[PDB]
Amino acid sequence: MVNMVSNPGFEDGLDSWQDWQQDMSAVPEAAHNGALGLKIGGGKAAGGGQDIPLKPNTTYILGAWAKFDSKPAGTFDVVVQYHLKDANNTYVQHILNFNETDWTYKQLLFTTPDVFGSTPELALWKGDTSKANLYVDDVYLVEV
Ligand SMILES: OC[C@H]1O[C@@H](O[C@H]2[C@H](O)[C@H](O)[C@H](O[C@H]3[C@H](O)[C@H](O)[C@H](O[C@H]4[C@H](O)[C@H](O)[C@H](O[C@H]5[C@H](O)[C@H](O)[C@@H](O)O[C@@H]5CO)O[C@@H]4CO)O[C@@H]3CO)O[C@@H]2CO)[C@@H](O)[C@@H](O)[C@@H]1O
Ligand SMILES: [Ca+2]
Repeated sequence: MVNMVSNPGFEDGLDSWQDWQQDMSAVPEAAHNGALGLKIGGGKAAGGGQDIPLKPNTTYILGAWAKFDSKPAGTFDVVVQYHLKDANNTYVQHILNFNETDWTYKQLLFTTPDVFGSTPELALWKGDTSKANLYVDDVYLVEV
């Protein structure tokens, strides 16, 4: 069994993760497992992610642990996103939504198309604009 996500538990800090809004830190307060987790700071929409080459016609599971440290207004989303390879490059997003203030695990299943329009991206997107900080850890993307 292989997790496609690089540094999936943030145990190597922010290695392999893009920081899009300069609002990410690998800290112990955000750890669900191991010593570190990802904190996305509250107050503005922010996130990060990584490119993950996926196999065509393949079924995957996407899962993650998350919690906000205070009640949020919006959500924190764990997303696999890519274009289909057709005349339109239709955009598809497989989305997990979190708004819980206790550590919560969520997972989904998806099957990739025969051809990709773009390289799949794993996005950790804290669209919430409340003061709440977001903790995320142990992100899984696994072929089943
Ligand atoms: O900033 C410099 C770097 O930017 C990089 O590009 C980033 C960009 O900055 C931004 O962070 C962007 O963030 C997007 C997320 O990646 C993701 O695609 C997200 O998708 C959202 C939808 O927008 C929408 O909100 C959707 O709502 C759903 C709910 O989730 C739910 O299902 C239900 O309520 O229905 C709703 C729809 O009605 O949720 C999606 C999942 O979160 O949108 C974000 C934009 O707001 O990501 C870019 C990377 O992809 C790079 O360009 C980099 O090079 C720069 O350095
Ligand atoms: Ca961890």
